[PDB]
Amino acid sequence: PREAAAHWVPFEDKANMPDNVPDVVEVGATSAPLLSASYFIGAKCKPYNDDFMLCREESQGSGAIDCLKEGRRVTRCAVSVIEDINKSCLDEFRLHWQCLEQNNHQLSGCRKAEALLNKCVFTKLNLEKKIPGLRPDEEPVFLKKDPWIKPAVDDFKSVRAYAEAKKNGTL
Amino acid sequence: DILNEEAKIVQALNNQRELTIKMHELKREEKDYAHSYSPLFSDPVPQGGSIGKAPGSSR
Repeated sequence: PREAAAHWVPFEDKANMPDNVPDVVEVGATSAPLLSASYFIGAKCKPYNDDFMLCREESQGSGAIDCLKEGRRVTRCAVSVIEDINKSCLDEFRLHWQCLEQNNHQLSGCRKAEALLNKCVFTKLNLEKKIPGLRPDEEPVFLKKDPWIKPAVDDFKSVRAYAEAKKNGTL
Repeated sequence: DILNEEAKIVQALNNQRELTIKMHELKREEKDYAHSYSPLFSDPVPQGGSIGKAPGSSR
């Protein structure tokens, strides 16, 4: 919760998870894939993560030491989601963060690559991006048409993929 | 008659003494939080700075 030093030195410890906690399948996803699939792991693993922050709340002082069962719980289901999308829409999902690896991860960059993915995951993995807190008669901003902030350079692959989504009638 | 008058006066003064000594105890009495600080906001619990807050801070 604090920025680093004048001259901080990094350090690590070659030790292990000692006795009781079994090993987990720890998320080996870099920022751009998990940022892309953030809505879907928030959609499927909603009450699990909600339980996580609830249990971290009620464990005042215990905190970190209490909910190890739950840190085991909430990561694994997200790993299940990303493995299912590794099997599901790996071309288009990868393409979404092939676009999103530029633009400083600004989500404003890759609308045309995004809407191709929204049909795909809702087809096979049958999940959906939903923005909570958005009261009705208010357009969700990745659903709207003619945005004000149009991005800098759309990638060359997903624009052709978008045209082919129109020609195949998948859109 | 004069002793009745002085009964009234001396009882008035003892009323005065047992007024003031009690009022001195009323000074040094432990005051509640409702009188001492703001009447509403009856807790002193700060719970401030809630933007980057972390679940589990209460104890």
